[PDB]
Amino acid sequence: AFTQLEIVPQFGSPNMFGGEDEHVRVMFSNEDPNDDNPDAFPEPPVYLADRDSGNDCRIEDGGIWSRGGVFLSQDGRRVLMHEFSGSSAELVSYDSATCKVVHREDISGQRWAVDKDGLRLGQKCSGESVDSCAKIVKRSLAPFCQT
Amino acid sequence: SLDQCIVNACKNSWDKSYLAGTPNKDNCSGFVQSVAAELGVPMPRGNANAMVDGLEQSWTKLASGAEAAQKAAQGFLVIAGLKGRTYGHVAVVISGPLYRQKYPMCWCGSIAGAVGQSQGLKSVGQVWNRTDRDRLNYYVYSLASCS
Repeated sequence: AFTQLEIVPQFGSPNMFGGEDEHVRVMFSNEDPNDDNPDAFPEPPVYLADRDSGNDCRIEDGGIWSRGGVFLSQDGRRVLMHEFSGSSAELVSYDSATCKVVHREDISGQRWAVDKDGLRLGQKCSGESVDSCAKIVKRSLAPFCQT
Repeated sequence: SLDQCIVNACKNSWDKSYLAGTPNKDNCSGFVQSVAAELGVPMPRGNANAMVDGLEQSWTKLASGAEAAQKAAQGFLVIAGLKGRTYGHVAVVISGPLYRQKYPMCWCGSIAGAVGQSQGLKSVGQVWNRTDRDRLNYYVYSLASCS
């Protein structure tokens, strides 16, 4: 079960955007020279701190990370991430301890929303929100959670 | 500047809707169709994937995105484009500072979300991901637009 993580500036580390809960801290760096308040992170790495063991890893390669497309699992074992390229999109789930990819799924052309309930995927929309879609499909986040 | 006729064509084609229902800003192929129709520049038909196929046949292609900015600053319509597995992407290239000293500024709508969109504030390297951005093809129209 994933809960949304807000990604905000980290005072003390110039150009660092991140957030955390009891279990996991996620961090990007902003290499965009023009915007001091980005919405996306094209350039890796992504830093994941496993706050239980106190170790860290790095996601070294990856599609453009959506700020506020970041979700942490209840057990703290998984991190869910929205990653796009051009007009493609996908939801990737990573192992918070090893940074390994655990599940990938194409989401291209769909509008989307996740919460504790699951994943909602809509076609034929008329706005940014998935509730604007004439077709809405529920998909299980269990293969992302692996609990 | 000289490339103004194109930036104007972009700014106006943004809130338009080439495809009856879906707004241009949520459809990269629809936005390019609106810009080119304003400028009177013949465009291949179909989705982004079909358009790129179409450009590769008739339109001459440039060696680099740096060279794309050169043609763009000269008032030439320049389309950056990469074929997808199902959803390809296409963008208008405009003059201005190159991101990472390599990738040209752009205007494009995107079904991915606001993240994938650019109103001249993101380069093709901030729209396409790390892997993709180096596989882009840059196509230019034979004749000038603002001469």
